[PDB]
Amino acid sequence: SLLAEFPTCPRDEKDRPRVFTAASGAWLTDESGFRWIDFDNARGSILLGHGDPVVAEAVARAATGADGTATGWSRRVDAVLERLHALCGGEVVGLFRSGTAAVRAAVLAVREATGRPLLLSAGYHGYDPMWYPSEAPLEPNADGVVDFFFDLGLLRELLRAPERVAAVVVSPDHMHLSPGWYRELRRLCSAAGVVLVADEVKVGLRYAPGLSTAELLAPDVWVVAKGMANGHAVSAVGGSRRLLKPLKEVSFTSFFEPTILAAADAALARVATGEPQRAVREAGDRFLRHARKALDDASLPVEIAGDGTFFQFVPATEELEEALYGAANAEGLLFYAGDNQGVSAAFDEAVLGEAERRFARVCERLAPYAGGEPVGDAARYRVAWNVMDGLRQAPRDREETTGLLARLL
Amino acid sequence: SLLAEFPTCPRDEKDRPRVFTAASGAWLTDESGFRWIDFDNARGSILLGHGDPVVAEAVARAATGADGTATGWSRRVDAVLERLHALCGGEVVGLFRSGTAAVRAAVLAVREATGRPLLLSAGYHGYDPMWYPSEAPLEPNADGVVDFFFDLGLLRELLRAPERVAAVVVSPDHMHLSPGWYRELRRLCSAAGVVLVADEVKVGLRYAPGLSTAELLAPDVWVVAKGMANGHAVSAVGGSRRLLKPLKEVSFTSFFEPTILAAADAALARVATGEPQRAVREAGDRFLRHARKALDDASLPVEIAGDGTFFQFVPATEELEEALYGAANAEGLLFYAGDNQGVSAAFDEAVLGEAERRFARVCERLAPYAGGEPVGDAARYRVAWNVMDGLRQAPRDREETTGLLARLL
Ligand SMILES: Cc1ncc(COP(=O)(O)O)c(CNC[C@H]2O[C@H](O[C@H]3[C@@H](O)[C@H](O[C@@H]4[C@@H](O)[C@H](N)C[C@H](N)[C@H]4O[C@H]4O[C@H](CN)[C@@H](O)[C@H](O)[C@H]4N)O[C@@H]3CO)[C@H](N)[C@@H](O)[C@@H]2O)c1O
Ligand SMILES: Cc1ncc(COP(=O)(O)O)c(CNC[C@H]2O[C@H](O[C@H]3[C@@H](O)[C@H](O[C@@H]4[C@@H](O)[C@H](N)C[C@H](N)[C@H]4O[C@H]4O[C@H](CN)[C@@H](O)[C@H](O)[C@H]4N)O[C@@H]3CO)[C@H](N)[C@@H](O)[C@@H]2O)c1O
Ligand SMILES: [Cl-]
Ligand SMILES: [Cl-]
Repeated sequence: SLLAEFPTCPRDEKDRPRVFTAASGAWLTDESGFRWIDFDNARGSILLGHGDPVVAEAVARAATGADGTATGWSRRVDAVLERLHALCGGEVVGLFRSGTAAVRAAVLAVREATGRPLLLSAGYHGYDPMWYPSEAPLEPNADGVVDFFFDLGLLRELLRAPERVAAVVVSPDHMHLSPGWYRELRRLCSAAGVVLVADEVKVGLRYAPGLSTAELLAPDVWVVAKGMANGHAVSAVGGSRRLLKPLKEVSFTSFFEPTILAAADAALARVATGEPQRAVREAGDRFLRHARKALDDASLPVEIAGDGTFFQFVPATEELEEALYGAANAEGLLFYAGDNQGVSAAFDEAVLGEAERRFARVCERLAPYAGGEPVGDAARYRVAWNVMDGLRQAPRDREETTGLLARLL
Repeated sequence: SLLAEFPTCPRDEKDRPRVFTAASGAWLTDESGFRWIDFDNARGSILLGHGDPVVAEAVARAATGADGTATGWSRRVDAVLERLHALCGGEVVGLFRSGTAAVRAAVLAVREATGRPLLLSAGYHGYDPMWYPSEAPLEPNADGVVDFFFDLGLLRELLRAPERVAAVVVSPDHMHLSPGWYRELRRLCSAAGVVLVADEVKVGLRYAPGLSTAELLAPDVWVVAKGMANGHAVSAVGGSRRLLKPLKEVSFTSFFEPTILAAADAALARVATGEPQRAVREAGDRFLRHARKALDDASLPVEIAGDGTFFQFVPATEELEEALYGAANAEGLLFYAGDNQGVSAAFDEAVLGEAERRFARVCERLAPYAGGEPVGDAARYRVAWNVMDGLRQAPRDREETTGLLARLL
């Protein structure tokens, strides 16, 4: 309890952080010697696998000073910038030290460039107080942000006075929003004359070499991070020269640190091939097939949203959800509790076989829950809110919307 | 110009970033093969030396998976937190990904905890737009910050309604402010009952194992960064549980990235001994003794402020300033232009001997400037503003103070 922060991490039944000593590909070792298969993967930022040898080699060599210095420019700066520009498009690119920092800088730049005060937001954008909730729904917070919770009806309401709106800023979820949802969001923004920022810190580079919403949203400004460096401390923003001109004022001391550049250059090279993304989808799909069959065979009322790139357990009750993760912990399957599971490209045959076996045992442990009432919508909404910080897409009217917000805020 | 940002770095006569392809110790190699002795050292964040072997081996181990995982807690988290707490004091500690992020989080936490609106600031606190200049000098900016430019007369007036003030936040400079100045700041903050935040991102851990202002200011909250990881992308905040309770809300995806943790634990272990800070002070003092003697023997009107830990050339004219850095550049002495020079612990007997030879040659190249009018106060004020973003300490009244603000802002 020296730590002033509350980091999101794997925690035990007493809410104490699990202490991990080492990791390799899909596997972790804890301080008790217990061995785990990782579906958390630093919240999906470990796309390639823990201790990736090719990234590791690049990082080790950069640490010796052999690839340039934190004092100033190296050609790896140009490499990283060019790689991102090719994958994501736009006219310019900037680099940052976290997803939180990049999305804040992006949106403040757009607010400066447009001269308009309000940001309309769906999803999570990082830890900064600028994103804290307002006094009431549909009211701006103290930093001019209004949350629309992915409800396009609420967005239309807010877009009635678009002259106030610097940008719509959206964190995609491809488990809970359809392609059609995105095209409608795009349409609404375009017709309102408002800038669209795609916060792809989580989903960027993971579904494909580039932005997951490149065509669906064709955002004016993008942000990525988790996909770009196999976990290392870098994020990126890009888009029009005009909207991002205010980023000229960004400078920070560690900008040229060569280990982070080494990791991003290495990881981005593999990302560009599309191979790790395919591997993840395929491995995760294989795991899902099996897990869905095990749950059904055991009469357990747990749906799975999403797909192999990112999936989420949707249990019929809170009690079962807790039991599910307790059983998974007991069997050494480390899931990101309540949230999305994101396998890495290190999920090979060997790993998948073991994970399949362990999950069968998870389902045995849950035998007491067999035959429970099937999953209903309240559960779907609750569980989706945990991953997206807003409302999954499904038919509603305004009164149902209000009630869901009143419940879930 | 893919890059949307304008990073601070060594730049050539066309303002293009210098490309450095390698580094070891005190030495850089540029793209053309030229070897430079580095006094910039990533703005003083390279306290140990480029490619420090022990840091680099630690980073190499951590890159392989064998020393923690990005998915969660590791023993290095504890080690880093404990070491910071021992060196800097306070009740709790938080980690962040840049000095910019750390200072913003710290001052926002105090504002939240105190419930008071205004932050009274002196010095640079990073790139975030919360520190942008107010439209009217000495009035609050859009984020509630009033810059007082290190003038304690102005601070007195701003403290006349202390109930409005969340914190005074100050970036120390030990070249341009005396101990007595710090003691007066502490006395003023204490009499107003206001919280004092020491932004030691640059100076922390570099003058001593701990805070440069530990006794002088006895700050309620501290921030450090440049001293803690030999360049790697981490910073820290610490202070009272109360004031920093709002940091519970901080979480970021790369928190457990093992290479940065291993670098911090290694660098901090060295810092705790006091040895690198002593080496730096002694090596720098030896270089200054020599440079001062060379400038004087050449009748060049250049003073040097500061000491071995951080020093700054103060030329009599802007023309001579530009010539001085042109000359240094030609001799492969890489100074942080206009700002403070911070040698590293890798400045050994051989480096120093070669630096002295090169600097003597610099003075030879500046021969046309011999006999020039000696440095005056307008030059001292202009040059100090470049390094501290406010006013060097000297006797003034309010006429002279406001005159200087109008000139230098
Ligand atoms: C699109 C996007 N944009 C920007 C960023 C920021 O990038 P970064 O700075 O590099 O981390 C991210 C970073 N992503 C990390 C995670 O962000 C969310 O997770 C958030 C949030 O959803 C989740 O919120 C929790 C909520 O799900 C639970 N129902 C209730 C819990 N109290 C609450 O916890 C969080 O909010 C509390 C507010 N009081 C706070 O006290 C908690 O400590 C805080 N963790 O906590 C996470 C932050 O730590 C996503 N669910 C996840 O898929 C994702 O992996 C991102 O996904
Ligand atoms: C106490 C403290 N607190 C927090 C931080 C932030 O930590 P970080 O996020 O890890 O970098 C730092 C980081 N420190 C970096 C530097 O901060 C200052 O440097 C600033 C500022 O003084 C300096 O300002 C320049 C000024 O000295 C020149 N006379 C004029 C020039 N236009 C101006 O340029 C900079 O600020 C402009 C202000 N709008 C901006 O437009 C320019 O693009 C920017 N380069 O630019 C630097 C930004 O990188 C100090 N002089 C230096 O000793 C120090 O190394 C810190 O020292
Ligand atoms: Cl003063
Ligand atoms: Cl001058």
